[PDB]
Amino acid sequence: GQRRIDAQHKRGKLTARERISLLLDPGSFVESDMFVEHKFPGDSVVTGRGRINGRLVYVFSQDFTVFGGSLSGAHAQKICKIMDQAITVGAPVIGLNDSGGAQIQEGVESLAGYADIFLRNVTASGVIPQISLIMGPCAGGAVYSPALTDFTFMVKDTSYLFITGPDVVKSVTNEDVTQEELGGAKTHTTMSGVAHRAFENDVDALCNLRDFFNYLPLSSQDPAPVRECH
Amino acid sequence: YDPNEKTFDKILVANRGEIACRVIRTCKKMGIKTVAIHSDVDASSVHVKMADEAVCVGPAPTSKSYLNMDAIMEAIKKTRAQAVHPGYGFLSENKEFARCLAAEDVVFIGPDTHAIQAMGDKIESKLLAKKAEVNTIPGFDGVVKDAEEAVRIAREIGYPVMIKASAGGGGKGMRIAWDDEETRDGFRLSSQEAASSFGDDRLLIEKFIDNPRHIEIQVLGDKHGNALWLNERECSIQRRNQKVVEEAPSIFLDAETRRAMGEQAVALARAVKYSSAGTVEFLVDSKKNFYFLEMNTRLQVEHPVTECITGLDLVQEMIRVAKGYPLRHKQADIRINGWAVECRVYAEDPYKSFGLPSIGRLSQYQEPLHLPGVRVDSGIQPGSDISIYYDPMISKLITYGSDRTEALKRMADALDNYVIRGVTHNIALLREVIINSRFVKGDISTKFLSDVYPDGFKGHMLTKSEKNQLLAIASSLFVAFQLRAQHFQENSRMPVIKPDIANWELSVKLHDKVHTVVASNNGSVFSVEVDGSKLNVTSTWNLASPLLSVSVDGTQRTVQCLSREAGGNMSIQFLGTVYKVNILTRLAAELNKFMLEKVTEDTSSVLRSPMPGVVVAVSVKPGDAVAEGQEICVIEAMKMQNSMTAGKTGTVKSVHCQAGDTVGEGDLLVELE
Amino acid sequence: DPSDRLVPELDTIVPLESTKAYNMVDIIHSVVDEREFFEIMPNYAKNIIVGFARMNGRTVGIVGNQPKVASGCLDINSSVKGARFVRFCDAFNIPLITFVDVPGFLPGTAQEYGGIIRHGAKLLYAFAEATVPKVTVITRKAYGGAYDVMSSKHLCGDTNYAWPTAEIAVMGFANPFPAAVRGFVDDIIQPSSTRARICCDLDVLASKKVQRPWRKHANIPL
Ligand SMILES: Nc1ncnc2c1ncn2[C@@H]1O[C@H](COP(=O)(O)OP(=O)(O)OP(=O)(O)O)[C@@H](O)[C@H]1O
Ligand SMILES: *C(=O)CCCC[C@@H]1SC[C@@H]2NC(=O)N[C@@H]21
Ligand SMILES: [Mg+2]
Repeated sequence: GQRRIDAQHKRGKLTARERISLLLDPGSFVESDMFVEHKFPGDSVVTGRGRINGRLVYVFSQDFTVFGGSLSGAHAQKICKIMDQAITVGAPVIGLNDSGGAQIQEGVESLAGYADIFLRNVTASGVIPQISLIMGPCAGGAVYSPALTDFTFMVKDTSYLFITGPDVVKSVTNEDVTQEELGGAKTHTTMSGVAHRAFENDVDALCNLRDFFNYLPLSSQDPAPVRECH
Repeated sequence: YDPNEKTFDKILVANRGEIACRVIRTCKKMGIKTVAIHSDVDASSVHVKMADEAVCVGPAPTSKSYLNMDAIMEAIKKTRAQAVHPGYGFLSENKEFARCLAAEDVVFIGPDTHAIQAMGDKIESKLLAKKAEVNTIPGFDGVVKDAEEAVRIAREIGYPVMIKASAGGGGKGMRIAWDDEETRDGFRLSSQEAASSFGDDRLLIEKFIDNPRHIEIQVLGDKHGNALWLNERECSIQRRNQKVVEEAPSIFLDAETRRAMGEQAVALARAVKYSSAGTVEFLVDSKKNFYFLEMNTRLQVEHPVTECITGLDLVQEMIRVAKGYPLRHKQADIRINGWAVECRVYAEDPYKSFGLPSIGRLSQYQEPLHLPGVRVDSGIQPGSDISIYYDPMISKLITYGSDRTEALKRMADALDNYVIRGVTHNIALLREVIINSRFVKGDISTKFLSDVYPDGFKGHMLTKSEKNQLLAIASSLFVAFQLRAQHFQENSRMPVIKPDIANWELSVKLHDKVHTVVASNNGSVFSVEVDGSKLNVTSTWNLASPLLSVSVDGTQRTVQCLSREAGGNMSIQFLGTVYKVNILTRLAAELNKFMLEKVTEDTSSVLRSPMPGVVVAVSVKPGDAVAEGQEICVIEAMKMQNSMTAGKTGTVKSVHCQAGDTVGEGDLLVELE
Repeated sequence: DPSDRLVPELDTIVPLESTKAYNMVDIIHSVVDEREFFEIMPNYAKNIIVGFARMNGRTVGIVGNQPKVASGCLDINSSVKGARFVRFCDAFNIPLITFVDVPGFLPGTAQEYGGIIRHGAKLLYAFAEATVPKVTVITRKAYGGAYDVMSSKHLCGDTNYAWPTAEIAVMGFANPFPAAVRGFVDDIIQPSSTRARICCDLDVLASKKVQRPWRKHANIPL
């Protein structure tokens, strides 16, 4: 909805399609599974393929805050399908993680989809590069997919990574901690060792993601990339 | 077992354990539908599983499950049970239950309320017995109220004195006094515990018989006025005034004395107008003079053993009597039909105070039902849990035969072939009792355990031949395990070259001695050389079965391998007792000779908790110097209470147990210096 | 030791109350041959149990949860301890047997600061890449992503079984029926028949072969 998009923009965040457009080359995104519904089309994930500086890549983005209620089965099916295509052709996978508007209670055995995604990440490990960019809050088993990828980046002040929420921490261990201290980008980049880099905002993060992707090869079969030298 | 005969269609069993299962089996044999009650803990017990329908009758504790009477009446109303069988204990002697059942149409299988009212206490029961022309213990009738009266009664009834707390029972509120000062102090103290435990506040002074034999007469009565006595029983072997070994045909009594016993018991029962099954107990001196002592108005715990010498079913006869039908057996019909011996297997440690109850879960439980002439009355199964709420009883093992020797041999074989893993039992104590020389001879008394074992049970004092056999079996089993460890499947890439060692030289440490063993293997035969002695051990060498039968020099021996470690420590149950042995190779023994004893602090000065249960109170506080013989705390569990003494002098550094807390087995109660 | 031996003592070992705990080592001893179990790291990270045993004479590796310690919750130490053992067993063609009773992961600021995510991913990876035959039995609980951690059906788990007292749910679905109807467990077996089922499954799975994409080596989240 337009109101949800405006609310997302008010927080200094972009939509999933805007992030995909910024990340990929202009006029190179090809989307897949457009008409897969859960009743809305898209199922809170945008999956497809594109080119960065003329090199093929497969991407998926999440817009739970502005679209969808929680992880259904088709979300995991779309992610698994795009990962299978990437492993078939031999191209890297880039995943923009944003599980803001995802209801933990509204999970109809989404752990099965989580397990399928984990299995595909493990299978693709060492075969194709995998990059994860956490652009929003994340909780539950969804935090394990970025951990299994090769590289993990976060956005400052707008990204989180934690097993259980601060309320559960207060209920169990009886300690007052906020979300920023528990799973903020600074915590995971300075004292936790989970994330690799933190960026000021979404645009800067995507620019650095393109620059970093220029370094990596497309597959383990290919040799290290060689560019023009001066 | 005639199903054409009309009896109750639905029967309720208001009990638990072995007795519930036994009653259910009898009712199934009689074609009666059965319903059983249980607590929340016993939701999967044997009796609830084997009996059609089941109702929860309350939480875990007995006071709110098997004594929460309103729950029982609601269950009966829901299931429309015509009759209830109380078994023994709990509500077997509650007159309020009798009147409550009489209020409704439900008939109570047992003695009428008048009989239990008469046999509710001791003194007026003795009065009515004496009015029935029955020999009784000499003494002074009436209520003792002052120490002066007690000591005077001591003067005119003889120097040995005994103080009894009336009513109650179960081996509590009982003391022997050997002096007038002892008489008065025991009187006041026993009044104190009577106030604390029973609340009757009324005592009895009696003459104490020296070296008595406890003889039971099983009697049956009906509403038609027919009274019968089923032989006798002998239950002298007991500790804490609680029976452990029971013997149906008394070896001490002859025919005419037994007939006198039966006639007197029948007369006493007719005096009470007894109309059910019961047992009357008697004390017999060395001069074959019998004196009355109590009668239980319920089915006895050792009821099955007399069945093995009579052939009739007590529960079936009780049900038929309750229905209204008269007895179909007369005085002349009952005869002795062989020999029978029963042992009560408890979940207690026999090495401490002739029995030390413990809790746990049964990892393995196997019964010797395939052995000839063996009957097991048990209410547990593999996976059963022993709580801190009920009887520590495990089962009853009954062996019947033609005579004494065959029955005792069968009892020993059954005890050897009984598998209990998960708790500590008293099988070793029972086997030592049944193989004792005095027990076989027949000269026993009520204090057999006290005088035969003065300092407490220690185990089996195995002889030289038995020691050699045990060492040979242990060495052979160790070598068998070593040989089995070398059997691998074919690899086809790196073939296994099996070693061809001929003789195994082993060092076996047992108790405190070290023996040298030379073992040789030939097929399934082990030739064992122990300090010059030569033995041959043959068996199937099945290393997975809990029981292992081995033929050592022709003698058949059943052993169990309770534990086994790669370091060589092995626990072997052999002839009832479990022995810990350490078997190593000779080179390993020489190398271990240089190993240090380590800094293991074997300085004692620490008292632990052999009682799992609830500690009632603590008599020490942090900063107290304990003394020898001074009890630290009393722990209640298993329907009894007992206190443990330090046995040494030492200041208490800290106290970890407080009054009303729960302390498990082996936990540190109080640390002393 | 016959491979068809029954274990009736396991029928009532799991307490009905979810709060009450039990000992998994008892179940492991009951299931395995001759009740022999060589435990690894028995005094470190006691909320997980790993070791070597034998079934029908074949060496097997066993991983399970311990509800006695920390209610069976998974933490950093348990994750690493289980992960390395699973990796070693997989590397040398040793079948794996898993007993699952886990409420989730231990919460707190210390666990988050220590990198619980990385070690959880370690355990997921170790269970996921295993190509040896693996048999999983759920005893009481499997909550949240912790169920996915210990060899879920979707990690190429060969055979999965659930006891009648098992329960699988997303959050704190009180019955194993959702997993059964969704195909997450092959059968709901009686506790006393675990040994025979496991032995038959190992016998039929001894010849398992799978093919994976070529690589020099993968990138485990060490
Ligand atoms: N008058 C007595 N003289 C000697 N010993 C006695 C006497 N009365 C009891 N005893 C001893 O105490 C034991 C138990 O006695 P008794 O049956 O009176 O106790 P109880 O606790 O009332 O028993 P129960 O459990 O049958 O109700 C006897 O087996 C015997 O060893
Ligand atoms: C609680 O566990 C009581 C067990 C049954 C009663 C025990 S056993 C038989 C004895 N007779 C009696 O009245 N109490 C004793
Ligand atoms: Mg008595």
